[PDB]
Amino acid sequence: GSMTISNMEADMNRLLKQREELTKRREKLSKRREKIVKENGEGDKNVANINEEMESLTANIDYINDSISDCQANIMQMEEAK
Amino acid sequence: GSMTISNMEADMNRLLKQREELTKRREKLSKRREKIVKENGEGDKNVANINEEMESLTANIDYINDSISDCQANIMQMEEAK
Repeated sequence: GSMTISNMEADMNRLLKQREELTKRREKLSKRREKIVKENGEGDKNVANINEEMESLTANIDYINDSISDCQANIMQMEEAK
Repeated sequence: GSMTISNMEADMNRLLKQREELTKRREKLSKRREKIVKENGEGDKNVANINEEMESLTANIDYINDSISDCQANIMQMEEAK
């Protein structure tokens, strides 16, 4: 009938409105994610730098300690009983 | 006689100073790095939730797109030639 198709066309249209709301929100949520992600992207960058600086300190710290252990050792030999 | 012994002692103290400058510097960085781990961490929790949401919207979009399609069959058949 005339109301048959008219009702279906309106049902399809009332769906089409849901589809576009649903799809629309997802896109927003996708950019909200993009933000939180990219922001973390700089986070990882800063940490990669720090971890490199620490790796060096660990090298020199070990070296200084090796030097302290040789110093203290030599002091001992000179000071120890003989 | 302690001129050389006292010297090595003096040297040792300065190695301790150097050892003090490094460890505290390796600590400050270790702290900074941990702050970032927390920042990125919280964000990656938001993302996890965004995903769970986008996961449910997709199935909703899938449902509507199917609904729209099925309601196109009805109209496409209730408007065609028989």
